[PDB]
Amino acid sequence: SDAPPLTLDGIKDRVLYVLKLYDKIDPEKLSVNSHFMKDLGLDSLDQVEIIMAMEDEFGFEIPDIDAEKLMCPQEIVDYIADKKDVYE
Amino acid sequence: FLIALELNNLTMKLSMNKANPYSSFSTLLGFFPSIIHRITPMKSLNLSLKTSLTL
Amino acid sequence: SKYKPAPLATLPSTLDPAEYDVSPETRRAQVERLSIRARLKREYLLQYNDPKRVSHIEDPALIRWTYARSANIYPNFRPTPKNSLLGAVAGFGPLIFWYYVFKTDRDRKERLIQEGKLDRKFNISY
Amino acid sequence: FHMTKDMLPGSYPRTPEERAAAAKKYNMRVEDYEPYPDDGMGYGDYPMLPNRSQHERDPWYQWDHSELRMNWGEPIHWDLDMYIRNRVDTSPTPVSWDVMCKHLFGFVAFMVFMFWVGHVFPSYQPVGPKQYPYNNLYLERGGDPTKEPEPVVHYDI
Amino acid sequence: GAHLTRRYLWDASVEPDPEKIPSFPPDLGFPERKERVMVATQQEMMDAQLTLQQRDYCAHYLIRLLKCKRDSFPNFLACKHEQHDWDYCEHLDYVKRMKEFERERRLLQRKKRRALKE
Amino acid sequence: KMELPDYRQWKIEGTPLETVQKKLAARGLRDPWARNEAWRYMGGFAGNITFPSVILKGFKWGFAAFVVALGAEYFLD
Amino acid sequence: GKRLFVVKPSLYY
Amino acid sequence: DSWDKDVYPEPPSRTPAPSPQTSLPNPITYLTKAYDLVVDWPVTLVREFIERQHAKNRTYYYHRQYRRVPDITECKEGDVLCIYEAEMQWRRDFKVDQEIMNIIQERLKACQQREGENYQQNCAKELEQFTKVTKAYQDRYLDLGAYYSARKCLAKQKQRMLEERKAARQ
Amino acid sequence: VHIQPRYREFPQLTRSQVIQGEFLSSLMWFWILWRFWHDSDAVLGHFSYPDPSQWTDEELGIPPD
Amino acid sequence: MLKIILPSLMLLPLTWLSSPKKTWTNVTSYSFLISLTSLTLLWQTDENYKNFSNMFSSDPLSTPLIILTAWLLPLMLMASQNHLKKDNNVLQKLYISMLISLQILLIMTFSATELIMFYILFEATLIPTLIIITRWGNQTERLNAGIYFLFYTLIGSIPLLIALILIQNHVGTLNLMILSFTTHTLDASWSNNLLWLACMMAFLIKMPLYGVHLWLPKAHVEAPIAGSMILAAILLKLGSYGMIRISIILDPLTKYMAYPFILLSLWGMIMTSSICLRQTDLKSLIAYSSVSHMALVIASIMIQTPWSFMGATMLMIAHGLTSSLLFCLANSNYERIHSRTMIMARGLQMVFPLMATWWLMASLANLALPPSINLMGELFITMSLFSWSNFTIILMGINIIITGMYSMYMIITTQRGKLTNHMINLQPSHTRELTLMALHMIPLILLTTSPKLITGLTM
Amino acid sequence: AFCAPPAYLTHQQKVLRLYKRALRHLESWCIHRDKYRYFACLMRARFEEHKNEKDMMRATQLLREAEEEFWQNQHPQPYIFPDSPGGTSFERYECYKVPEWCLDYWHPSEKAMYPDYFSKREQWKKLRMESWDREVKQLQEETSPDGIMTEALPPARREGDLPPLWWHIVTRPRERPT
Amino acid sequence: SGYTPDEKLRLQQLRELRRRWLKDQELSPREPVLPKNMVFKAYRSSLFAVSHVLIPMWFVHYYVKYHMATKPYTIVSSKPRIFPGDTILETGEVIPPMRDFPDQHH
Amino acid sequence: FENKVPEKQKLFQEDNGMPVHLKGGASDALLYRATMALTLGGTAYAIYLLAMAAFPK
Ligand SMILES: CCCCCCCCCCCCCCCCCC(=O)OC[C@H](COP(=O)([O-])OCC[N+](C)(C)C)OC(=O)CCCCCCCCCCCCCCCCC
Ligand SMILES: CCCCCCCCCCCCCCCCCC(=O)OC[C@H](COP(=O)(O)OCCN)OC(=O)CCCCCCCCCCCCCCCCC
Repeated sequence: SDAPPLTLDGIKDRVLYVLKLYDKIDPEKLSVNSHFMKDLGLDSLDQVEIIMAMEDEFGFEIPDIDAEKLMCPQEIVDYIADKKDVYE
Repeated sequence: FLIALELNNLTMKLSMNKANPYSSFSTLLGFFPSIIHRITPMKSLNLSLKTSLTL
Repeated sequence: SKYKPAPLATLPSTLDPAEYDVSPETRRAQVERLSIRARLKREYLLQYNDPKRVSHIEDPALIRWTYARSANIYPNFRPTPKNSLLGAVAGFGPLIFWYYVFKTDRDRKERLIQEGKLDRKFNISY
Repeated sequence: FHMTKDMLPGSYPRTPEERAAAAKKYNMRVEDYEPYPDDGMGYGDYPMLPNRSQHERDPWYQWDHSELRMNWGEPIHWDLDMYIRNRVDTSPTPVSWDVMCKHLFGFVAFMVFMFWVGHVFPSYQPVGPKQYPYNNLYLERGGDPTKEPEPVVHYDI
Repeated sequence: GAHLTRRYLWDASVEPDPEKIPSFPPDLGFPERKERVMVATQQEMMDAQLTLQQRDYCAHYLIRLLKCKRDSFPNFLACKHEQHDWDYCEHLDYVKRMKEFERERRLLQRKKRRALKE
Repeated sequence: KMELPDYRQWKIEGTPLETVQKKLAARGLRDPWARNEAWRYMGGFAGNITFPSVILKGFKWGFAAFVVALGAEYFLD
Repeated sequence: GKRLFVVKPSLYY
Repeated sequence: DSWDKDVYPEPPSRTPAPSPQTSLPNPITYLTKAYDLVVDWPVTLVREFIERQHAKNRTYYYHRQYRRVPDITECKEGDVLCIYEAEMQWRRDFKVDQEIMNIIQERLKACQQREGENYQQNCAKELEQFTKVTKAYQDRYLDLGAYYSARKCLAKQKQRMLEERKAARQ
Repeated sequence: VHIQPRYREFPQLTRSQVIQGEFLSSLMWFWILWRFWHDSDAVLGHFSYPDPSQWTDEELGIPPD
Repeated sequence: MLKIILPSLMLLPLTWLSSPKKTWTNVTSYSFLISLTSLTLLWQTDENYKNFSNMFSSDPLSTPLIILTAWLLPLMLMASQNHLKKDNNVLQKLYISMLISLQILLIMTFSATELIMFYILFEATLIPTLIIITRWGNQTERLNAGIYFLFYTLIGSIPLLIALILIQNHVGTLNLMILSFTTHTLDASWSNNLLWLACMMAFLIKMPLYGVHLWLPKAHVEAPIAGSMILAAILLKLGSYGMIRISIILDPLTKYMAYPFILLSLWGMIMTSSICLRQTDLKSLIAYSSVSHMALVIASIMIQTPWSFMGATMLMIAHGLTSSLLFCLANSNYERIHSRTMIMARGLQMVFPLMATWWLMASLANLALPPSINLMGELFITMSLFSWSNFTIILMGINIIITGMYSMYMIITTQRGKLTNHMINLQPSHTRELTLMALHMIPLILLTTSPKLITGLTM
Repeated sequence: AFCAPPAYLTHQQKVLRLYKRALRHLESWCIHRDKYRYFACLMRARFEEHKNEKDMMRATQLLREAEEEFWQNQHPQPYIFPDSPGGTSFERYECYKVPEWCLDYWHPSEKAMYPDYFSKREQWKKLRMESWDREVKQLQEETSPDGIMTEALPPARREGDLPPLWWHIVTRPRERPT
Repeated sequence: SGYTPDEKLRLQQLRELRRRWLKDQELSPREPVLPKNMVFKAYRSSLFAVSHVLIPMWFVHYYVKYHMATKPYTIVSSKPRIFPGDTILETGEVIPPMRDFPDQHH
Repeated sequence: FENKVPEKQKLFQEDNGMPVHLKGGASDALLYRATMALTLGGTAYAIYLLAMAAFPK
C-alpha cells in the first residue's frame, strides 16, 4: 500500500541525483566511489552540507560520528541501506 | 485572521528577527511543564529516599 | 545575556569553560576513561555473544548498587548531631502538627455537638 | 553469583590505599573516584557520581542498557531511580532556570492581580434586576404555603 | 459600555451599582403606578413544567412555543413565529429593566441636584 | 522500477531562488543547493496560493446552488 | 509479494 | 407486580392527547408500532408460556414472624440468656429500621424524579416525612459506635430523657 | 485505490478526491449563504437596541424641577 | 467447624502416605475440596452467629477469613511446588505439612470463641511460618529477618497474655459473647490505660503499625512465596481480627487512647508509599504497600465507626487477595531471572503478554480501581475517617495519589519499555503459575460482583 | 550509531558539529526554503571567513563565542526528524522488535508452521558456533598486552572467518519489523 | 577523518552478513503451513441485525418489563408537559386556555 | 540615557527591499496594520453616518 520499500538501485540513484544537483560537483566526473577531497575537491563543510541534504532527502538523520565517517556515495549508499535494512 | 495572516507574511519576508521572551514563554508552554515537572518530582522523590526509607 | 545553569537545568558540555582550557593531564584522563569503558564493553560483548550462555548476564554494578541502597546503610551509619536532629524532626514534627490540628478540629466538633450550634442535616449513617 | 565482600560495597575509605581499592572495586580511576562526605548517612564508599540525569547521555550510542542509557560495569548513580528517563530530568534548557521561574511567577502574579482588579471593577449592563412574579416565586422555590410572605410587588414602567 | 466608564472614571455617586435597584420608592414621580400583570398562572406553569429561571412575565409566549414544538415535533423549522414572539417579549422585558435603571440613575442625579440646591 | 526525472530539467529561472541568488551575488556569494531545492517551485508546485483562493474554494458552485435554490423557492411560492 | 517473517514470542502456551 | 401503592405511593399519570399539527408522519409512532409487533409479541408469548409452566408448578413460601420477647429494660444484668434474646430482638428491629429508611429514601428519590423542576414545591410532604424519620433515626440510633448494642441504645435514650427532663424543669 | 509514487513532480490527482472536496466546500458555502439569506440574525440581531438618552422624564416618572 | 478442621488435619497423613509422584496432586485436589467444604459457612440467613460448639463459632467477620485461608492453601501448594522440584521428598512433604498445619491453626484461630485459645493458636501459627522463612528462604539474612519477626510478635503478644489472664480474673470466663454482653465501662485510670495498651500492642505489632513495622519488609524479601502469602494475606488480617474482637471491652477510653495510633497510621501509610516510590526491590515494595494498607485498616478500627468496620473488612479480604497475587507475579519473575532487583527485567510485556495482563489487573486492584472491593473498602474507610475528622482527607489524598503512582510505576518499569535482550533464560509461561494467577483474580471479580459476603459485623 | 565515539572530540569535529547544529536551528527558524538557503549561505560565509585561522587559541576562543551565540539564538522548539531521538516516531516500534532467541523457545507446532526458515536458522546457529570459537581466538590474539584500547573491533583477517562479535549486529531486529 | 581500514573492512563484512540474514527472513511460497455472499444490503447488513440486534432486543425487553416494571421504583419518569387546550388521556378533562393576550404587537 | 543612534542607524541601511516605513521591525508593521484598518474603518463609519444623516428616519 503506502510507503513503498527502498531498493539499492533507488538509493544509489537518489544520492547520485543529489550530488549531481550540487554545483561544485560537476556531474560528468561524479562516480559512485568518487572521494570528496581526493578526486572531487571538496572539504569538511561541503561534506557536512552534503550529509544534511541526504538527511533531508531521505527523511532520517545520520548521527554526527557516522556522518563524519561517510566520505563518498558508496558508503553513503551502504549506510542508508543498512539503516533502513534494504538488502535488495 | 488578518493579524495572523500579516504576521505569516512577515515570516515569509526575508529577514531574521531577534527572539523575545514573549515567544519563548509561549513556545516553552509557559515554562510550567519544565519548571513544575522538574521541581515537584525531584523534591518528592528526594524527600522519599533521603528521609523516609533511609533516615 | 548569559545562560545561568541549575542542578535541575545543568550547564551544557559545549558551554562549560573546563573544556576550552584543556590540559594534557585531562586529555590522558579521558584516554584511560575510554580504555576502561572499552574493556568493560568488550567483556560484556563477549559474555553477550557467547552462544554457550544459557542464563542472564549478571551485573556487578547492579549488585553493588542494590547492596549500597539496601543493606550497607546501617553498617555505614554513624550518629551525628545533624542526622539525629533531622531524624527527630522528621519522625516527630508531622505527628505533633497533625495531632494539634486534629485535636482542635475534634474539640471544636465535640463542643459544637454538646452545646448545639452545629446542626446535623441528615447524618444518619456516620 | 560469586560475589564476595572484597568487591561488594563496604565502609568509608580512609587511607589512600583503601581509596584506590574502592576505585578498583567500582571500576573507576583513583582521581575520578570520590566518595560521599563522612557525615554518617550510610553512603559508605559509594562514589559521588555527578548529579546529571540519563537524558544527558548520548542517545545515538548503543548503550548496554538502552532504556537506562548506561553501559555494563560502569558505576551506577545513587539516584538512578530518580534520574531514569521516565522521571526527573536535569537537561539544559534554552533559557535559564531563574529566568523561567521569574517569568512563570510573574505571569501567575500578574493574572491574579488583574483578576482582583476585574473583581473590584466588575463589568455589567445598564439594567436593573431580573423581574419575577408571585413574590419572586415564593411557592415554587419551596416556600411555606401556610406562612404568608412579605408581598413583593412589581410595577410597570 | 459607557456607563462603566462614567462609574469608574468620572463619578460613582450618580452612577449606580446594579444591586440596590430600586433605591427609591416607586410612588416618587409616578402618581398612579399600576401593578405588573402576566397571563400565565401557577397551575398552568406547573403543568407545563417551566424551570424557575424561565418563569418570568413572558411565560405565556414560552408556553405557546413549547406547545408548538410538542405538536409539530417533526419539521422543527416551523415554530419561528412564536419563537420571534417570545424573543420580542424578552426584548420588552429587557428594555423595561433598562428603563428602570435609567430612571433610578436620573433619580440619583435629581437627588444630587437637590443636595446642591440645599 | 521507479524511473527518475532528468536532473537537467531542474533549472532556476522565475523563482525566489533566483531572488535569493541575485541578493547573494550582490553581496558576492554563491548558493550550490539552488538546483537541488528548485523542485518545490516548478511544475505543479509553481503557483501563489492565497487565502481567498483557500477559503473561497467552491464558493462559485455554492453560489450557483444557492441561486438555483432561490429560483426553486420563488417558483414554488 | 515479499512476505517477511515476523518475530513473535511463544504464544502457544 | 409484587409492589403496592400503600408503601410505594405514586400519583396517577396524566398524559396529554396527541395533537399533530404538522402533516408529516411520526417516525416515533411508526417505530414503536413496528417494535411492538416484532419484539413485544414474541417476548410476551414466551412469558405467558413460562407463566403457565409456573402455574403448572406453583409453590408457596411464607414471611417469617417473630413473637415479642420481653425487652432489655426488664432483663437483669449479668443474666446473659434474656440479654441475648433482647439483643437479637434489638438487632432485628435495627435491620427493620434500616430498611424503613431505605424505603423512605426511595420514596424521596421517586418524588424528585417524578416532579423534576417542580420538586421544590410538590415534594414538600415527602421531604417533611424524610426529615421526621431522619430526626427519629438520629435520636434513636446515632453515635452508638461500631459495637452498637441494646444496652448502648438504652443508655443513650436514658441520657436523652434526663437532659430533656432537666430542660423541662425550666 | 493504489497510485504510483513520483519523485519530484506533482502527483496525479484522481477524480474522486477532487470532486468530493469541491462538493464539500460548495455545500458549506451554499449552506452559509442560504442561512444568511433567510435568517440574517448574525448581524445586529433584528432587535434594534434603543438609545437610553432620548428617553423622556415623563415616561421615566421622575419629579420635575 | 469440625467438619472443616478434621479433614484438614487428615491432610497430613495424606501427605506423608502419598506416593512421591502423587503427593502434590493429591494434596492440591483435597485442599480444594477443603475450600469447597469451608464455603458452607456462608449459609447465614439470620443474625445468630453460627456457634457450632462451645469452643468454635462462625461469624460474618470470621467466615471470609476462614474461606480465604482454605482457598489460599491449594494456591500456596501451586506456587511452592516449582521451587521445590530440586529437593528431597521428605523435605517436600515437610513443607506441605507446614502449609497444612498453618491452614489448620488459622481456621481454629479465626473460629475460636476464647481469647486464650486465640492466643495459643496465635503463637501456634507463629511457629511454622518461622520454620518456613528460616529453612526455605534463599539468601543469608533469612535468619535475622525471622528473628525480627518472631521477637516483634512475641514482645507484642506477652502483655496481651498478661492482660488476658487479668481480664479473666476480673470477669470470670473470658468468652467472647459473654464479654460482649456483660461489657463493663472502664473508669479511665492509668492502670486501665496500661491494660488497653497491653491488649492492643500485640495486634499493633502484627498489623504492622508504623515504627514497629521493621520486621515485615525484610521478612517478605527473605521468605519463600508461600511465606509471603501467609504473612501478607492472613497474619496481618489475624492481627486486625484480634483487634476487632478485643476492642469491644475497651470502652470508653479508646476514644482518646486511639489518638497517637491514628496519626501513626496516616503518616505511616504516606511515608511507606513514598518508600514504594523510592524502592529498588519489588518484594519489599509490595511489603511496604501492605504496610500502608494495614495502616488504613488500623485507622478504621481505631476510629471505630460502622463504615470503618466494613471498610476494614473489605480492605482485609481485598488486600490479602491482591497482595498474594502481586507476590505471585514477583515470584514468577524471580524464578525467571534469579534476581529480585526491580530494574533488571523491564520489557516483559513483550515476551509475556498474558502475564503482563495479570500484572496490569493486579496493579489495578492494588490502586483501588472501581467497582472492586479494594476501592469499596478504601472509600468507606475514607468516609468514616472524614466523619471522625474533616482534615484526614488531605492525608487520604496524598496516600491515594502515591498509591496509584507506585502501582503504575511498577507496571511501567516491569512490563513496558525496551526489552532487556540479554535475558536468554526467559521461559514462555507455566500453566501452573498462569492457573495460580487466574485463581487469584477470579475470586476478586466474584467478590466485586457480590460485596455483601465481606461486610463484617456491622452492616 | 554504527561507530563508537572516541575519547575526546577534536577541534575540527566540534566545529563541524556546531556548523551542522547551527544549520539545523537556522532552518527551524527560517521555515521557508529560500530564506533558509540565503541565511545558510550567510552562515557558511561566516565559517569560511573564520576558517583560515593560525593562532588556534583565538580559534578556540571563536569556537567558544560561537557556542555562546548559538545557545543564545537557538530555537526553543527545533525541528527534529521523526526517527531522531526526541522525535515523534522515535522508539515507536521497540514494542515490536522482538529478539531472535524466542524462536528457540517456540513450540514444535510453531516450528512446523515455518520449516524452511527454521532450517536456515539452524544453519546460522551452527555457523555462529564455529565462528564464535574462531573469533574468540582472534580477539584474544588482537588485544594489546598494555596501552590504549578503543571500542572498535577488528575484522576477519583470513578467508572463511567471520568478524568477531558479529551476532548482535547481524541478527538485530528490523527497524520496521511489522 | 574517514573510515580507518580496520573498520572499513569490518563494516563491509558485517553488511554482507546482514544481507544474508535479511534474505533468510523471507518466506517460501508455502509459508505459513496452516492446518452465499449475495450483496451487503441483502445479506451482510441483514443477519447482523437479526442476530446481534434483534435477539439481544428480546432479552433486554424481557428484562425491562418482567423484571423492572414489576419492581416498585425502577423506571420512574418525569410528568409530561401539559399545556392549555390539551386533553388528558387517562382522566379526560380539558385544560382551560390562557387569558386574552392584551399585547399583539408582533 | 546612552548613545545608541549609530547602532540604530545600521538597522536602517539594509538593502533587503523593505521600505523605510516598515524598516523598524515588526512593531511598526503592526502599527501600520492598525492605522490602516482604523482610518478605513473610521472612513466607512463616517460615510455611513453621513448617509444616515442624509436619509432621515
Ligand atoms: C511490643 C511493645 C513493647 C513495649 C510496650 C509494652 C506495653 C506497654 C504498656 C503496658 C505496660 C507493660 C506491660 C504490662 C502488661 C499488663 C498490663 C496490665 O494488666 O495493666 C493493668 C495493671 C494494673 O493492675 P490493676 O488494674 O489490677 O491495678 C489494681 C488497681 N486498683 C487497686 C485500683 C483496683 O498494670 C500493671 O500491672 C502494669 C505494670 C507493668 C510493670 C512491668 C513493665 C515491664 C516493661 C514492659 C515493656 C518491656 C518490653 C519493651 C522494652 C523496650 C523495647 C524497645
Ligand atoms: C466470602 C469471602 C470470600 C473470600 C475469598 C474466597 C476465595 C474463593 C472463592 C470460591 C468461590 C466463592 C465465590 C463467592 C462469590 C460468588 C459470586 C456470586 O455468585 O455472588 C452472588 C451473585 C448474586 O447475588 P445477589 O444477591 O443477586 O447480589 C446482591 C444483590 N442484593 O451472583 C451473581 O451476581 C453472578 C456472579 C457470576 C456471573 C458472572 C459475573 C461476572 C462479573 C464481571 C465483572 C466485571 C468487572 C470487574 C472489575 C474488576 C476490577 C479489579
